Amino acid sequence: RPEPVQGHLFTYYKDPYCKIPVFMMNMDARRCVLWVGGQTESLLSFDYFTNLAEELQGDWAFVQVEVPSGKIGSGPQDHAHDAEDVDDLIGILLRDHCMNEVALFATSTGTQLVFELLENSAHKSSITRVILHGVVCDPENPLFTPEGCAARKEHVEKLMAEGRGEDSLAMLKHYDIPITPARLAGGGFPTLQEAVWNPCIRKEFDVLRRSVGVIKVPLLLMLAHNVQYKPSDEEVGTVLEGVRDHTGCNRVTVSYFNDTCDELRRVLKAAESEHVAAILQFLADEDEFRTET
Amino acid sequence: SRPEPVQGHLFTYYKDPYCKIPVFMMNMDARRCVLWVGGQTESLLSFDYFTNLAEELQGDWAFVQVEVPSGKIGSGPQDHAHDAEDVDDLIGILLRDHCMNEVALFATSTGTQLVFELLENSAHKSSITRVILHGVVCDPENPLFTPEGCAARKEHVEKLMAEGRGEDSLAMLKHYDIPITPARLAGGGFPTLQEAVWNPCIRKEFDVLRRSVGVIKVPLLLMLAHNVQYKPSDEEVGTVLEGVRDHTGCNRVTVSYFNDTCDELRRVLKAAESEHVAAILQFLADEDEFRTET
Repeated sequence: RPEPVQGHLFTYYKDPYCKIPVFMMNMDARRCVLWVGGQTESLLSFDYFTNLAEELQGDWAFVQVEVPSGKIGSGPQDHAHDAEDVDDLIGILLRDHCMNEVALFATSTGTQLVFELLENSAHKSSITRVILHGVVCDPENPLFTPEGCAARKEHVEKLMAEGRGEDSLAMLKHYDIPITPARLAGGGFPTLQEAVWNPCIRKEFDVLRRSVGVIKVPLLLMLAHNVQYKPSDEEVGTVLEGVRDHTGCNRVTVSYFNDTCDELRRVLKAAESEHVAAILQFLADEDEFRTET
Repeated sequence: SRPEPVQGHLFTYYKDPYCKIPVFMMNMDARRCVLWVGGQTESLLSFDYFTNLAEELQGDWAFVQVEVPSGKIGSGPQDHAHDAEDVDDLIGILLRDHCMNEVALFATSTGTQLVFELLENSAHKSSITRVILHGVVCDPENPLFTPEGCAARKEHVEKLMAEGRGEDSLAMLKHYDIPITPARLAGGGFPTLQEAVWNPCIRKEFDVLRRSVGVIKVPLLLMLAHNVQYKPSDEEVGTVLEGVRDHTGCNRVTVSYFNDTCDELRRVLKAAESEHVAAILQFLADEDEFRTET
């Protein structure tokens, strides 16, 4: 278990009954990795973040924000309004905190905010990289079957109709990762399951245009799954090709990690060393492909 | 005008292998700490003045902040006894792992619910040497706090809990003012100083006070605010002072009023920043003096 890590804490105002805390490490750098996560993820959600930040020390800063919609009484806020809040932070970092570029790093349902931001951000030229982590399952899982997707859409529309958009427990048979109906109701792509895995295996190319297509800068996908699910080599090839051919940058990396996951697509224990090495090397390799000039 | 980023140390402790609880510590060179817990919608550094507080305390008390687990989606949803328990686990960690020799517990908003529960059941009661509680109060005859509105809210919560709607704070909007989950109301206790102090003192319900301020066996600062439209009489202020003094489990209780700007839903819009800092510092200082004799 990590020792307490030093850094700087501030909040910025959403409305004036909602302050959003931001924890910044190693700001002596001229640029930052900005992490946003799932609704049930906390600052330092992954213990390896302390190691990540420290390895990045001198090269990249490490900044963490807690998603407003992870908190009781946020609205309840959808993915577009949370993305809006993260965009205002990105602006604060660029303008007030000497950051020249940002690598967006999203885990779990944080990846929904990133796709939303990448097509609508006021700061697109400053978001130079994207890192996305996700736990994937079989598309034939009843959750992600055509019927499963339709029943969830309907269920969410009814919950919103009853004014029950903040009750993640009302969502427990129609989805796996904890999520509010309100985050589901706005659209977009909750996780890499909807953004990458399902559309690549089913060859849904117009869906992929809406997701990875909007990413016009280097992309790292970090994929995990519960031991039970054994993606075919074919499926791994289809996903690699589907992502490369349809991302808006040609520089995509797709890596697989030995994270321990439950049967509901949450990481219990990350492959510590693997995550840190894949991130350091992705940032350093894209540092080389750019300085090619 | 708002605070620069503040330096401190961040860690998390496991509540369970899915929820980790962040804790932000400042100025741990001291050998004791003020520990803050708040309402479910209150974030780390909820009050801008906490930066100034921690600064003024530096060298004397550390300043530690935890986010209430039930403030997060996916918490259970957790009632007040379990939140309290999680806070008690942090107190234990601070005592053994961070050379904290005493803890001043500081709660704002519905965080106060946890403090009363803590103080009666803590494994660490000997190390909790001061309590500071802040609340916004309204007229008890407000339709939320009349005998009937209490019964109506009590019933409404029972109904939601039976539906499995314990996490749905939006379902509580007509039956309570401050944002709160049904699950937090359902376990009982005293959500805020309205229920713990104001209502029972004005209504001379002194048995209730034994369960609230009666469990507090160390010096207590009560920090009271109200919206400008509420004008408590001298008599009612007197009855509240009398009730707290006669029924707290320790004679060293201070009851102070603050010129906080509050809306009509018992939320602080702007703390009287200088008043809060000064009252907290003077309370901590005066109680050190009292204890040193002899």
